[PDB]
Amino acid sequence: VAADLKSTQEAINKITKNLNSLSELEVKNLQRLSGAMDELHNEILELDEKVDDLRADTISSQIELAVLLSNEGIINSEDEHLLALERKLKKMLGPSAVDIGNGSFETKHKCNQTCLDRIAAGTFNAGEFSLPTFDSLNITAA
Amino acid sequence: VAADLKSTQEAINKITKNLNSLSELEVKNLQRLSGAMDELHNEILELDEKVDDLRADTISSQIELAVLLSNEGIINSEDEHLLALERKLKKMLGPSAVDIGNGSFETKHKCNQTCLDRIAAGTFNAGEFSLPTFDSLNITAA
Amino acid sequence: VAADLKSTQEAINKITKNLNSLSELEVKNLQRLSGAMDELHNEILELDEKVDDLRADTISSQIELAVLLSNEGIINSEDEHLLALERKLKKMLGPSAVDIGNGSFETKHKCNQTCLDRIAAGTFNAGEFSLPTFDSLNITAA
Repeated sequence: VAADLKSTQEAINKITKNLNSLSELEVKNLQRLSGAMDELHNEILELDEKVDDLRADTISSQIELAVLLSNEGIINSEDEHLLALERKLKKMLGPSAVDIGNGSFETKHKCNQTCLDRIAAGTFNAGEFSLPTFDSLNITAA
Repeated sequence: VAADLKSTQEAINKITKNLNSLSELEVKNLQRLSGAMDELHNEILELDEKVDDLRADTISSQIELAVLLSNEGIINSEDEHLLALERKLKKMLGPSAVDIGNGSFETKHKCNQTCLDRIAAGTFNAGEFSLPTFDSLNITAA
Repeated sequence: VAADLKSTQEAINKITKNLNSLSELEVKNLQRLSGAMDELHNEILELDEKVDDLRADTISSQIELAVLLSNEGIINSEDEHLLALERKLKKMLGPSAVDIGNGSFETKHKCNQTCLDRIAAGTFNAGEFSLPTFDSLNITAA
């Protein structure tokens, strides 16, 4: 038995439409994954900045304690070791602008809001992904 | 020449089955990528916690050295600068519960096991992804 | 009306070819996403190492200030508290090899180049993903 023309035509039309449908749904899945990837990326950059600023915090304050100690004038025997330590600390300062040691001073800061908002308590969409399955058309004989 | 009905029917059935097969394999690929995404996410959260706890460690101990210094009574000229430094340090404490400065004290801690296990020496599945390709059926004339 | 054999054959051939095309394009999309995933992973490992080395930096220098303070001999009343603090600090040292406290000393370091190059100013490919859509063939009657 032969196959009806129109029938077969509509069948193949349905398969092509199924293919395009699956294709566009697939690009949507890719774009969702992509969005999540970008989120991860932002969280990482912000965490890095957080680490920089912690470096600046702790090293800055250690420097201030060292300077204060010099100024008091009670480090006599170990004064050279103190100077050297101050040198090391300045050498360990965060990758940013920071004011002189002598006395007190501010330091680096580069990460706000999402820095503390992206990673700390941030709802992360999991991975429920689906794609359609399709039925075949019954091509009827002419 | 016309096309055999049954033949064409089985052909289209095979194409639809190929399409569903590819579809379900594709969702599996998406779910694997998704799993890896979640892993990255966990590693990031744990690293963040690690940074918090380091902040608490270093700032806590700097505070203790400052308090000890006050208690010794040898900071006379720079005593106000010392108080101020203690204020700054308390202001820099990690985002968590920490006991009074005077004397010694504990501090923040929020990240165990995988915190040191997820990122430090953790086998990360790479990206070997594949999908099937399919053959066309020879539709035989009636 | 019946459907021409050859015509239908070429139609189904085109649909199968469309399916294989979409399939291979899809694996390419997966491999691109996978590459980006690996990048994120590397950035994370490097950030972790960065955190380790900051720990070593700050804790090492706090230890040195404590030792210097002992050596000066001006911590008399609080000398036990100082010893204890040194113990705590050594207990907080980074997960790596570090030389004795007394005097000065070096410490942990495990992350170079990309450690400061991967996350700090690194162009991250976004998510422009596409897949083809296909046309259906007009099967002509015999």
